[PDB]
Amino acid sequence: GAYKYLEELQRKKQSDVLRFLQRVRVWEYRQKNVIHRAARPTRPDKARRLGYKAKQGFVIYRVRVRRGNGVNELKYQRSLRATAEERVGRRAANLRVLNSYWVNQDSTYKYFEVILVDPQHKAIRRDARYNWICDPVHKHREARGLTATGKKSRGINKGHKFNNTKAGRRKTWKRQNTLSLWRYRK
Amino acid sequence: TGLLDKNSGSSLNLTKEELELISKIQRNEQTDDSINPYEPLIDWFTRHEEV
Amino acid sequence: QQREAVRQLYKGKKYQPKDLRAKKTRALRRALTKFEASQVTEKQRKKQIAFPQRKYAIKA
Amino acid sequence: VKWPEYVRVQRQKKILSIRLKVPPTIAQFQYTLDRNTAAETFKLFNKYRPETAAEKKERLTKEAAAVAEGASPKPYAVKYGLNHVVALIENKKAKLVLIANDVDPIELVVFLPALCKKMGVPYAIVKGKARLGTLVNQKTSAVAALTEVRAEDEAALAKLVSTIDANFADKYDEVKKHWGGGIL
Amino acid sequence: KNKHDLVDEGFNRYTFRDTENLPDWFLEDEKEHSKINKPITKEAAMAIKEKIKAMNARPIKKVAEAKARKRMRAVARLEK
Amino acid sequence: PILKNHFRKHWQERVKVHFDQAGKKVSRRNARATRAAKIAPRPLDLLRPVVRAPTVKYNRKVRAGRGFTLAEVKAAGLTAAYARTIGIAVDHRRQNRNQEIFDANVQRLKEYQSKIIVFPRN
Amino acid sequence: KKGAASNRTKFVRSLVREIAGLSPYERRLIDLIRNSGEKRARKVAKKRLGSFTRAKAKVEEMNNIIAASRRH
Amino acid sequence: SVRKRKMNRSSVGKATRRNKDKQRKINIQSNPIIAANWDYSLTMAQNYKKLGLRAKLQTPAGGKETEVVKKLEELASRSQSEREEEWLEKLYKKHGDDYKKMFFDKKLNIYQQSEGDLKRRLLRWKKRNG
RNA sequence: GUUCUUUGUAAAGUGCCUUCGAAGAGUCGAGUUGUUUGGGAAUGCAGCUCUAAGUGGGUGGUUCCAUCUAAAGCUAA
RNA sequence: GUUUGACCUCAAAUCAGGUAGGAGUACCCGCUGAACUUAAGCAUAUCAAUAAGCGGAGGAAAAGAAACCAACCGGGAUUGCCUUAGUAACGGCGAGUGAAGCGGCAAAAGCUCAAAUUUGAAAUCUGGUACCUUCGGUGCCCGAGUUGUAAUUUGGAGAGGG
Repeated sequence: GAYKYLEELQRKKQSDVLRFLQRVRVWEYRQKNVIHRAARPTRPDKARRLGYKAKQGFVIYRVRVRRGNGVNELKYQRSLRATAEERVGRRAANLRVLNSYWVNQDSTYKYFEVILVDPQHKAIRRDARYNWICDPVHKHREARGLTATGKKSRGINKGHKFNNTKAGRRKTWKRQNTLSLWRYRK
Repeated sequence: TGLLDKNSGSSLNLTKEELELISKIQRNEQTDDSINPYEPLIDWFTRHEEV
Repeated sequence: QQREAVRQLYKGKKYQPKDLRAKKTRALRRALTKFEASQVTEKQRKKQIAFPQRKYAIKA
Repeated sequence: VKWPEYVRVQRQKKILSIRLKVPPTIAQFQYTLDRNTAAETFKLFNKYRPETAAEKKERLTKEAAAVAEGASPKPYAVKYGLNHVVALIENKKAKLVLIANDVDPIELVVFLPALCKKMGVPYAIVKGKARLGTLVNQKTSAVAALTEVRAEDEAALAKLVSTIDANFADKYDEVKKHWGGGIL
Repeated sequence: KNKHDLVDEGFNRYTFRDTENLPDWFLEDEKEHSKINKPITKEAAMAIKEKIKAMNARPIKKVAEAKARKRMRAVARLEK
Repeated sequence: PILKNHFRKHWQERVKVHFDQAGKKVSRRNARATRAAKIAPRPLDLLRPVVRAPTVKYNRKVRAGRGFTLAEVKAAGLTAAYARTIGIAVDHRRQNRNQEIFDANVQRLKEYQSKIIVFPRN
Repeated sequence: KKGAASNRTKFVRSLVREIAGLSPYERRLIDLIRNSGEKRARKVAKKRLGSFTRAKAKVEEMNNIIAASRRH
Repeated sequence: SVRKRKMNRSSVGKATRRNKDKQRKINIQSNPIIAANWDYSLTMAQNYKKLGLRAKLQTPAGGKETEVVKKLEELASRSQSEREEEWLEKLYKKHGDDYKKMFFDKKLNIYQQSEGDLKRRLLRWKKRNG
């Protein structure tokens, strides 16, 4: 194919080709708006393996976020990527945030390219592989951390290590902090 | 440098070369010399055609 | 008499007036139509003809 | 004078395209096939337009209107998708692979000239993705390949290979070296 | 850290960049955003505050004036 | 002399008393009756395998597993995709290592295949 | 079948390796093998990367860059 | 409450639904043989053992041929297209049974099909004909 | 149940023989400040520095062994 | 050719068609986050990953088909209940905090993309438009699209032939 050549190309980020590509594009993205729409994905390989199909109803938005946070280390423990996903969720409120990836970074700003599906588009409402997003249980997945990075920041996975946050940390706290009393007292 | 030397109570100074090296970090200006920033791409793999 | 006349000139075509349309409720005037919900993918239909859920009884 | 935002941006991007030192896997583009050889490549490539949507529809209704009431060889056309061209190189089925110099993300087609030099596929970086688009019923094509050919066009194709080898690959053996864009 | 250690650290995300041929409206947007946040000390901030402090920073005049401020404050808290 | 009382928090907000024990038993029996009224001739549950429990403590005991395997189903003489339509639970991630467990399951499948009456699609 | 060889991906990784050039530290690292040797080369690589097993694979990778570029 | 207070006061009327007796006794639907022989006074598991059929394949927690013959009774109890038929007519009339020659023919076997495909399809053609 | 349509060298499945055969990067990781956990094993997460590999990589268990396939997504009770 | 024409990017239009906000908020998913108090006076700690504040969903939400647990004669998505169990572990080892595997049971269900050429044919889709048996279908047209929509393939492998 062609995307394996692309995939293994973008794994080298400080390599002289992709160094130059990233040098031009970081400046070019500064000259535009903060949240603006991309004509097409810059990394179509990574877009596609995160589930971007180049068809009507699929949108790529490019987004910018400030970096960082002991006053200057009063932390703010939510990610930069979740902040970005939420902002594009509000400017494009008719869409549904599917996934997002890293494109270019800087001293001040990390950039992302969110991928968005139009659930009202009839090319999405048919085709039984993508019409799950039209179900109203996906209205703002990025606002509730149901995206890839949100599920990471929530700490939702499997095992010993995620026992405090496997069904969600609020749910497990409320469950284990409940005096359960039966009719015939145990 | 505002700090006191361990060898002697006199103020620890910096050499010209070190001061040059600090500045060349902060404006990024190529620290290790005797290298080309722009080497020709020596095609170490495409030299031999595949059968 | 006016409304049913407008119903007759807009008979059986896409885009009839927003008052002559069904009222239902907002959440149901979104939400995938019966065709778009029962629409299964091309692969699952092959899997469903090849292996439908067979009816059985266990004793004799 | 005062220009718009986007006009200033594309003019700034134009002068930025010149004034920076560029890595030799890029600027291996823009060292591209000249006017005569480009016109002669297309004089062959225009004979293999993929059958347009209207032409295909009318012919396949002609099949229906005839065959339902009252042998053909496999037809040859240019091959035009990047997944399909980089499939065809490494098969190895490509005899002439045409590569556009102007691609929206440049990173897309950077491996392709050197992968063609690796496989032994006689490639030519031709100027314009629009110009490739014209011969292929698409707005843009990025890549166009010529796998198989009619025997009338076979000798012309083999000579097109040899002309491109001599004109392109031999004049631009220095292009694998030399970082472009040192223009004062 | 010796010379040899810093020569390693010198190769950044931002090395191998031309700076003399390029137009100023581009470099003035790069140089703002090409600063790698290296860890600091209090020990260094001390000396850099001792380096910038000039001669007329604290004369007799401004010392006497500083006490003239604080006397007025000590008066203003007996005005209540 | 020890005792530990976890009533330092606002415990009085989260006190769940299960008065609905009798109500929820009725509710599950109604659920089973409904499911058996919809799935008429079929049991109410899939055919589950015999399995040896882990840990030095419980390796004496034999228990229900999730599903068989592609191996146990093939050795029985049928396919995994077809086993599910006949109501045999299939476990892809489980492995076969013990011969006694294997043979017990194959005979459980074989006796099941003798006792069943599969309806035709017509 | 842990890392099944895959003739094609070995080719693709090495194909991108030669085209992309080297990262500025690897560019120093390959100069450092020729002058100072693998001793200091692994020392810088370990400080640069995460662990020592990282520095093993990386200096060997760079030694194969040298082994191909110089001889064959 | 706030909303319930008004709704119990208003002249709109409550949307009263008396669906409690329907929760216990749900009619059996998927099989008419079972639908005729199901004693609703008995429970689920009692109506399974009455008929004979096993209700739970795992041994339950706790303490526990009249109709199955009728089921057994009702359980013990692809053509070709015009163009495909005419294609097989052509192959048989030109060759007969020489499948090697029949499949190496460019004019009639345009799809380069094997010998086994040809003998199977021709026998389907021969069974439907004389 | 009754009935109208089905087609096209169309769509599958089983077993054997024969030829091949990829797997999610500013991500894992490392350091680091801060938060957080029963998690002393440094439990999770967030920011910042640096940043990988494919007979890979992660997680456990007294020379090794076992068990998973991350960094993509849906799904009732 | 000092002309004409492809594209690329960026706009506009009371353009055609859509969609987002606000309410409710018990439960549910997030973000943000105290204090009174309790600890011997008390920067840790505790109340508490609580209340208040802010956003976002549904009939449930979330979770979920292992980068899981174990150490067995091995189990096998999640969730919930009994048990583990005030156990392991944390803590001026102080006040206090405090699980999970196993076993039983409730309920159970599995799958889908990206990454290998359809290349003997973009097989795909949206809109406009005229009919019809109208949650749609059919015909024609403008497009989206090769910087990749379809079919095949997802490790339980899988694919091309015989």
